Amino acid sequence: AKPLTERFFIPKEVKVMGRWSVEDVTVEDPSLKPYINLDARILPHSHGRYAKKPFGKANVHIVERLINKVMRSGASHYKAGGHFMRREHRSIMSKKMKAYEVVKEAFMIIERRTKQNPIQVLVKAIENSAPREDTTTIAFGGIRYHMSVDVSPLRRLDIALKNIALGASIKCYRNKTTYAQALAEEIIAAANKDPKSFAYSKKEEIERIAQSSR
Amino acid sequence: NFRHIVRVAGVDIDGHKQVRWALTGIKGIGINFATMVLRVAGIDPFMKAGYLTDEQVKKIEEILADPVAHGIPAWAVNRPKDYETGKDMHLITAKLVMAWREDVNRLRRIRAYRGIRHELGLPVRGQRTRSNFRH
Amino acid sequence: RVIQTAGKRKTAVARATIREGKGRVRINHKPVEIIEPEIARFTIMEPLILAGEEIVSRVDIDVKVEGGGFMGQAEAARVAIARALVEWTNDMNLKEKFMKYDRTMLVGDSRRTEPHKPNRSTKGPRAKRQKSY
Amino acid sequence: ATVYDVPGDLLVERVAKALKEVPEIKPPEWAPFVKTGRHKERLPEQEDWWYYRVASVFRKVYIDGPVGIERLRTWYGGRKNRGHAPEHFYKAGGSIIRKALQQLEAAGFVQKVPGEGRIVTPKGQSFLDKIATELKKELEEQIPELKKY
Amino acid sequence: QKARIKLASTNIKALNEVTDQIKQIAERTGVRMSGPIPLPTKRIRITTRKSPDGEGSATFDRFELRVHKRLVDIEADERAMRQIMRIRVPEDVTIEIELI
Amino acid sequence: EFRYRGYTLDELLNMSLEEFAKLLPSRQRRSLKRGLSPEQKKLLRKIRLAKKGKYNKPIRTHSRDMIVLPEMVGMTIHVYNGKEFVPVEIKEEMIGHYLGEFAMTRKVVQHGSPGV
Amino acid sequence: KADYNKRKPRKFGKGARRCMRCGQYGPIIRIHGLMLCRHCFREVAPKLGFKKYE
RNA sequence: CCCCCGGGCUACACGCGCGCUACAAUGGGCGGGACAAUGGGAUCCGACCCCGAAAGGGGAAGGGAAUCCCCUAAACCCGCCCUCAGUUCGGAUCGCGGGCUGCAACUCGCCCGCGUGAAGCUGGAAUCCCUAGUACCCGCGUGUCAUCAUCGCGCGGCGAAUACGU
Ligand SMILES: [Zn+2]
Repeated sequence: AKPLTERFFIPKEVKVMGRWSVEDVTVEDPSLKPYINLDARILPHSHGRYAKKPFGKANVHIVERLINKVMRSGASHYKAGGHFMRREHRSIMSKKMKAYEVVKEAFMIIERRTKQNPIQVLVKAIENSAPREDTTTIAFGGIRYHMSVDVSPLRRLDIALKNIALGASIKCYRNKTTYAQALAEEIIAAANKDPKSFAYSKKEEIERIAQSSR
Repeated sequence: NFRHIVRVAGVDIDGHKQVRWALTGIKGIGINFATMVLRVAGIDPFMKAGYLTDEQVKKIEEILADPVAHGIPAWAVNRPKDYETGKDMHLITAKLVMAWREDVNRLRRIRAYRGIRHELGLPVRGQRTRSNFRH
Repeated sequence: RVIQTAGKRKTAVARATIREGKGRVRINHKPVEIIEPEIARFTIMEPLILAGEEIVSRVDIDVKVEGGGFMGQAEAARVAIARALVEWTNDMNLKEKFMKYDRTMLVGDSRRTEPHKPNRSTKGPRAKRQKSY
Repeated sequence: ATVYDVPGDLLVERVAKALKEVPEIKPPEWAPFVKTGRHKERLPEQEDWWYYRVASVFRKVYIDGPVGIERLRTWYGGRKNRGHAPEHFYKAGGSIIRKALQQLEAAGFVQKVPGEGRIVTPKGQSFLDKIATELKKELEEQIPELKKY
Repeated sequence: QKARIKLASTNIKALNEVTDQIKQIAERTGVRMSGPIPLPTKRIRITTRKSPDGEGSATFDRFELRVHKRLVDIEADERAMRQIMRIRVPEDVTIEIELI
Repeated sequence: EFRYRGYTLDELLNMSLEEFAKLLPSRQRRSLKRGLSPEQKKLLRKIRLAKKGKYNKPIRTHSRDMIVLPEMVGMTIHVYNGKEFVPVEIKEEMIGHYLGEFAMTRKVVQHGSPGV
Repeated sequence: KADYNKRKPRKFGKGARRCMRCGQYGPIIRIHGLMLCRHCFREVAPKLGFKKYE
């Protein structure tokens, strides 16, 4: 029962989806600015371009990246939340419209509850959910170790976005809760730094394990 | 005006649900036949069950007793062309099982392929049983 | 006067006709303000919102599109409309703004489908049945 | 002011609401218990689906006419669930379409061409155009961008 | 009254041969001719398996027979018919004539 | 008592084939409409000559695609199964069934022990 | 008396199509009036004018 | 040796490979609104009209195919019912009836309607395919064909994430 003023929407200014602005959005993390693109656009849709060039993903809008991360099926070959999540025909794969709608409704709910800019909230969530330290196997002399290595911002972004989307999928699996409400809850919790956020929990866990085996 | 448990012929149906779906608790009535019967009777198939009058229940029972006389084409009934009478009919909970049983029993009696397969408990129609149909 | 222009996408071909008028835009006889879904409506209307009312309120565009799915049709119409507006205005500021926003408005897309190959020909060129003995 | 200037769903709604005065258009005997094609499983839930179907056929004859009854079957067909077998496409039934078109002709809204389907008359053209005019007069307040059309 | 001539062949050189012959035939005299008009090329494709047995990975040969098609209209004058019908057609080309 | 669609055997015996097909379940009806072959015609001749007088010998046939009619009720027909001629005493409840439904071609399997 | 050695005039089935060259029965390409087997066609195709052209 | 007539390769306590359908809301149903490409077509494709609830039946234009036909594809959008439940999830299995091809449908064929409503609540050890219009998802053509596609070979629709290494 969507009203017509929202079914047939026509933007006037150049904003994200015609509703939300960016010129007031700030980024404090000095390591993530050059990779969080906030250029004014209406349609956050790039038709596969920028993927062949190594560093081309920095020219993609952050909202489009969130949409593409959300356009998933779940955890297929690994376990998340304690279960496999294989839908395989009930999945929104190769369907960007449904992801568009999910993100739209999520941003609406965020605006309603917080009464702030949902893009600002997403930026805060990313910054608070991005990890700084990881592990890896390094060999010297002929034996195997487990060392502590730093992380690049272009990878921190991927980690954060993936974790947010996975938390949403978990919270939506087999429950009266919807994918949009789950995404909104996850983003708000990650922005407010609450332990009930999958992304923040994973960040803390990774950093702890690295500080341990460093 | 709400009956949490309504007593239609032989069966007790739920009230919180719509009539077209409550009537499916009976054996022999699907959603389609139920919609047919409710439309012939003049009852809203989306109404909550339990908001049913004795008059309504009686009309439903009569239609079930013989639907073809109240409309209900001869091609929308479970047993068109009865073996020993013709007389297109629609059987419900009690007589449906007897009809199945007597069909299978006459097959077994005349000793036909389908009856032998029924006895042995094996697929009857056309299937291959090497790789599947394993208990 | 009148101008005609074309645009192409994967298996979709659009042709647009522009002249002077009030600001009516029609794709396959129907207005653009009620095109569905939203994600194609915006695709088609981005160039007009870029140019502005002070240019679109003096022209009438009609587009005829054929082939290749609704998103592809929308993109082809977008390309054709941008090219027609640029050729009608003969202004360089608009062309520069378009090239900055997205160079594929005026330039086209050169991507087609790869032929399929014989292991699982139905699925694709690089896809094949598994081996899990 | 024409059909092409408003959405199809709202128009079909407003035309089904209006086709009820016309007495030549009424559901047949086998309508209350029947499916719309093999590709379906359950009957229509609405008790006034006949008028919606008739209005849709009317608008389709307007748009694409001349058109006979085998392409409307394709338009009204769809995708069937075949159990454990994969899904396929199947066309719909023709009796609904024949009855609808005959009722419309009796009312004087369409006529048949000798060899190419059926077309609308001026009497029917006026019907659609006036209903669309009313609907657009109602809409162009919610979306003022429709006034210039 | 006009005459239409359809040419089909696997070899393009023979097609060009006959078409330029009739083009000179029609230019020597002053007569209106349209074309030659190229029609879509038609391909007979046949995919089949190589091995005469069932063992080994499967491999496929894809054979194709191509047919090119040209159309011509000649305006059907007496002199044109006379000096057209007298052209030896190379056996690798089929030609069919008829008046509208 | 026996009644096929509300008809007794005395009544069935005096109806025409065009009337009995109306009762059969559409596959035997299609068969009878399309017609009978010379093999089935010869078998019918045998049956009719046997039910009264001349033929006093066993009736053997390879015809398994023949439908049981009312004028055959009361006889015994030997049907080929691939190896031998199985006897079949035709009763009333058989009406409308193929003759091969009562002569199996395989044996009930009694399994053993899986090997190596 | 001499007719128990002749086949029947089949109109449909795999026994209604022999190969003009070898005599096989089952696999017949049968496209555009080709009554040849998949084994002989692959050997006589160039003589008929087919090429690869891929 | 080779030609007919009937059976079998379709038999089933079990072990395995490659797949289809599912375990639901990133959905099921009802009614409306859209949008392709490759290929094929003589007793072959068949528009158009009339019968029938459906499967289907009776006439019949045009087409030897840039002219006519197969052919208004599905996923997708809108509104209404359902709201976390062996369920309006899921379809196995079985009864009655109606049909088409074929000389012949029991063994042993495909389709339609009304009923019936089995396991299945995301899956151990282990293992597989994929770097761009590619993979996942969606449906059409053709080969085999009298009738029969969960197959092979191809066609398009929507459309990513990561690495530019060892
Ligand atoms: Zn050969």
